[PDB]
Amino acid sequence: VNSFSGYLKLTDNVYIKNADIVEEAKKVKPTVVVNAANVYLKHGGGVAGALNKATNNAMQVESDDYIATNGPLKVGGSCVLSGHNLAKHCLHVVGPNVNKGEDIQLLKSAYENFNQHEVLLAPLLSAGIFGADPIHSLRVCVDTVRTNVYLAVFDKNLYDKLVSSFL
Ligand SMILES: O=C1CCc2cc(C(=O)N3C[C@H](C(=O)O)CCC34CCCC4)c(F)cc2N1
Repeated sequence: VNSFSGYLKLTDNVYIKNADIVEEAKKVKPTVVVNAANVYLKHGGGVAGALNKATNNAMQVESDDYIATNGPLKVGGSCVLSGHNLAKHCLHVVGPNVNKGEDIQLLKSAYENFNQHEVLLAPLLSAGIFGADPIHSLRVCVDTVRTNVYLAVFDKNLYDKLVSSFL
């Protein structure tokens, strides 16, 4: 039993809700919140910009130190950093950005990072400003993640389409 509330159950391990991931994280304080990161951990917009804003830019400060030490992530890769005031940890995961021409096949590799964590609060990878089809992202999520994932979908119209079209 966990403290996630109001989710629709899609499969044995995947749950979904129309919610602002920032507000969800502040309420639940999950062990892991997933950020929709880029390889530079530049959290300018989308989910990343919103999460970073909620940390008062502390996420960005920590991220800049990480990159200065380690260099960029790989598309499809991840790193674990602090969750600041939002969660114990933030798993920064880089899905392919279609508006940069990146290979959508890397979306499965991106979701594989979730399997290293028993429970996660997460957005749909490569959705929103990353330009992929969110219906496809949900399919890859369900077919790749085996741990317990609670998906927050900001857009109510998109949430209803994802539920109604889910096979
Ligand atoms: O107030 C807020 C704060 C957080 C927020 C995030 C996004 C966003 O970039 N999203 C979420 C979007 C959804 O779940 O509808 C699906 C696509 C992604 C998730 C990961 C890739 C991009 C947005 F469009 C609006 C907001 N509004």
